[PDB]
Amino acid sequence: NKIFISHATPDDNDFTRWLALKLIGLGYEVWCDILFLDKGVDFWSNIEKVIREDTCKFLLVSSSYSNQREGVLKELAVAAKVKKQLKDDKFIIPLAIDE
Amino acid sequence: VIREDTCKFLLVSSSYSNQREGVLKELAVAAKVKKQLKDDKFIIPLAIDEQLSYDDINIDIVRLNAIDFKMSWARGLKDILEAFEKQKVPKEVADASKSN
Amino acid sequence: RNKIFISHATPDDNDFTRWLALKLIGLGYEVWCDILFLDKGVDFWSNIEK
Amino acid sequence: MKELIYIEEPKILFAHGQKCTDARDGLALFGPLNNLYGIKSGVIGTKQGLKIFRDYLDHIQKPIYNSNSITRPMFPGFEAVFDCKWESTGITFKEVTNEDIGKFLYNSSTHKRTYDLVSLFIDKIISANKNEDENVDVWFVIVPDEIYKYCRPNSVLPKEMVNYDAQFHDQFKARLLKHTIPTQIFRESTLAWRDFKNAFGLPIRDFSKIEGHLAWTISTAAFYKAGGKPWKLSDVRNGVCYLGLVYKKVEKSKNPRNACCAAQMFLDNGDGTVFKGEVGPWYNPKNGQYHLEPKEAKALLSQSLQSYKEQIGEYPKEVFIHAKTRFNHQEWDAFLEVTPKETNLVGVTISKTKPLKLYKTEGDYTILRGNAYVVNERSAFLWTVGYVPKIQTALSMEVPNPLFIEINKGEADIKQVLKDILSLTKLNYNACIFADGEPVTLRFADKIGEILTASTDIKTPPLAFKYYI
DNA sequence: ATACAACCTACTACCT
Ligand SMILES: [Mg+2]
Repeated sequence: NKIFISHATPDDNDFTRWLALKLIGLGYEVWCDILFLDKGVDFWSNIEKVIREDTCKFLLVSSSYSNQREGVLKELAVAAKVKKQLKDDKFIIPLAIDE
Repeated sequence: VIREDTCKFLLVSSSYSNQREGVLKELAVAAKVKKQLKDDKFIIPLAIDEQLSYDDINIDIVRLNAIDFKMSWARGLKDILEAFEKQKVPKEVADASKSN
Repeated sequence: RNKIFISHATPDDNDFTRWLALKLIGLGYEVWCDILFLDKGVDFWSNIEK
Repeated sequence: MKELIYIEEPKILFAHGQKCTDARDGLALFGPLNNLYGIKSGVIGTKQGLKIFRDYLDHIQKPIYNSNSITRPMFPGFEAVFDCKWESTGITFKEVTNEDIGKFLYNSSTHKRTYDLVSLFIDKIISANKNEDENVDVWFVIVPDEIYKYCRPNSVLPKEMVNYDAQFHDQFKARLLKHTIPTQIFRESTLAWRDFKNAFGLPIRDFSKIEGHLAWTISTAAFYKAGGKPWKLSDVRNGVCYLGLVYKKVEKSKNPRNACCAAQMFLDNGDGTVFKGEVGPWYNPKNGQYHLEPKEAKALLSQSLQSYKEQIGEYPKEVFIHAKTRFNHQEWDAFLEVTPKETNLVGVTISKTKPLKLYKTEGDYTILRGNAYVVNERSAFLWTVGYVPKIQTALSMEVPNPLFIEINKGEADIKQVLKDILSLTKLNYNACIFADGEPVTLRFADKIGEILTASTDIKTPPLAFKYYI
């Protein structure tokens, strides 16, 4: 029942923090990599497990920094595979934030 | 040896090796060397297991073009050699005495 | 900009695509096809987009 | 308390001039000597048989594993080993109707039934060979298990369901020798053992742990039948020709006869191993006597020497005649009247009747393979079956039996004879295994004899083994 | 034609 937000980590932090806190205040479970002050040993494996087993929506922060970022693209591919698995057409919802 | 010696990193992709801890550590080190070396085709996954679907490969592999060893090993080896000659992977003269 | 891109269903239109690509290469046209020019161990979607 | 002598395991030769002890491993790493381009297969049988064969052919290409890959090596697929195509797309089908099979299957006489079924298959084989424009390398005959069960010489047909040898396989292969067509006979239960179960709901034949071994054997036999050489001997000497003589009883005629067939092996100038037959089975009119007449012995040795001279250019320096029987004085004198002065004739008797068993004192395993017990300058025991350290298992089942090898006639070194026999045990092309017990010459002479004494109308049979094995 | 010893083949049955 989680909501995964994928973004460029140091560049799109303002909008990601704003949106994550707004969604949390509205009663949603949000999974974002900036909502964890201490990072565990297993990051990428845990990220893939979260995408495959927990999230129900995949919000992508589409900007210029996040267009061709390796981590964002890997999460996008895993989320596309998960969307194919769950037979849900609107699993991935991109957000255009960069002019 | 991964950092200073290898020019290609072949990874046997199977259900057993999909989530193995040591294999994942080697994959992370290989990815680091791949980013350092500016080599787009440093990591080559060889898909050998029919049980492991293409939708279940780990996050570090799901984006790469794999070599299909499921239907035929001879076709897979032909593809491996074709890629190696196409990418100018260093090699010596063929000699079965070393294998023996 | 010399490449010629051929899009197809990868495992179902292989015969016609290979025939047409080899023919077009025969008359000096540069052709890009995923069954003949897509490298192994590469990010194939990013490569196709580029 | 007596002593033993060890004989080193022979090495067979593979592609790129690479030597090995295991045929399967040598095939897996290096590959066959020949370069076949592909195998075009012709399938005969009901539609279910064709489906079974197609499914097995598709299954062959993918790697196949056994329970233990140390004792029994795995099969990496047909093309990965032999570097040639044997696919299901090259299949040519000649359908045999189930109604046609049942028309002849349920008959009072087993001779008539087996003749009718054999003729039903062979008519289609020859018609497709002559009147069809496609090329077929090997013909695969898928036989329903009823045909196998009810066509044996001593098989009885239940009363509720009611020349030439009364055996489907031997009569089938004997009546196809005029057209020189290599044939592989399969049973439907061999390639579809899962679908045939007993009253307890389990398969009659369990290939779950030996699937790769079955694949190895079938693929090696098919590759040999199509004209490929998988391996060859590496240590055999020059100028020596090995002969193997086997006698068989012929019940087709009113008067019993003992037909003697032979197998001949040697080395050509191109370093290739020439291994073939020696046929025109020289008969004996006396029942119970397994000794050749002087005229027939002269003809046999003259034909063998002439073949060797034609293939090489000069008469052999040494001739070894492996036989399960003991040569007598008259036959050996007849043999010596043909050989020149430069040719040394040695007659060796190989038997498996002597009951000597060696039990290891403090283990659950058996005596090592290659061990020998030289009785005297003309007699020894050889343990061709036993524990093989390479596969960590024994070829035998409970306790291996030894070969009592005796130099009956002529002068030769007994250790050299044992080495030659233990090297010959590696040349079985009918199977893909570690070395078997008997020498390949005697075994393949027996295989030739079991077919040449089935049908009488065989004037001049072929020499190649793909028409017999 | 009986007794024996020393060799011979044909035809199945079961294990992996
Ligand atoms: Mg055979």
